[PDB]
Amino acid sequence: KLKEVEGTLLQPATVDNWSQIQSFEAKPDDLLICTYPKAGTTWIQEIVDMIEQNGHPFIEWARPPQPSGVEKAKAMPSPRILKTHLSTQLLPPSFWENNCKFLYVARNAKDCMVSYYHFQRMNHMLPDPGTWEEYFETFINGKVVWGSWFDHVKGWWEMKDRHQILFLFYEDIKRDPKHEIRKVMQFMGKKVDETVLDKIVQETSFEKMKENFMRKGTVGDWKNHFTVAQNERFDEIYRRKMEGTSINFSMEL
Ligand SMILES: Nc1ncnc2c1ncn2[C@@H]1O[C@H](COP(=O)(O)O)[C@@H](OP(=O)(O)O)[C@H]1O
Repeated sequence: KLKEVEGTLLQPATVDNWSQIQSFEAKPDDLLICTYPKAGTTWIQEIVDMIEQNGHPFIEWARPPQPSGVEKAKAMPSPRILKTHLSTQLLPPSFWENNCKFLYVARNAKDCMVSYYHFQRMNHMLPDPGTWEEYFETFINGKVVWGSWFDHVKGWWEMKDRHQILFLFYEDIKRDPKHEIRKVMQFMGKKVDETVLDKIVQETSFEKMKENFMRKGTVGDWKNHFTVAQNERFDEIYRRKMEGTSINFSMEL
């Protein structure tokens, strides 16, 4: 079972808590970590946490009678670090009004499709994704929890021009983690200590975090999944959906 808000699939308890979620009061010093599912939430959260420490309430989460994500957030001392998978359309509007910091991480659509497929298989709280061939179409149509990859990324990319958004790419972090993590430290108003930065880079590698779903943690696993026929179909749909947007992704390391 899943419920919907404005046609976007969401966990039922989330939808039941929608009026509380939407009336959430943001604060100007909030830092909101925003990702489409599988674009790098676990990774970026670990990076932010290490930077804070140095060397988070899920706003839409609910599970009565336990405290909801917004109840937990309401009680958190500032500066609050929070997270969401909500699109710009569904985000509580107080975050826009308070000129909050947003840390957005994007990841290529093909690797997101693969990661989400395996996640739906291993996670009982997410629907059975069907065969790979079925899921391919499902994901392109956005019929997954938190909605379309395309709508998510386009919306957040558009907003970066008007709001305080540090817009990062998963593949850039994989390629040069020190370069990207330095940007997060600066965004968070931290004095960059090269020695602390170096520790964060080494401690947040896939290998370190995996030992302590962390599946493969690379770029380009999509090439192992997509047939050539699937790839040609995908590239055509992608061209149509992404037409006119200035965003570009890396597809391999
Ligand atoms: N330290 C790390 N470095 C690189 N990728 C990581 C990572 N920790 C988690 N990931 C990857 O990020 C994806 C999970 O994203 P989210 O946290 O948004 O659900 C998974 O991708 P794969 O399924 O491609 O391995 C996961 O393996």
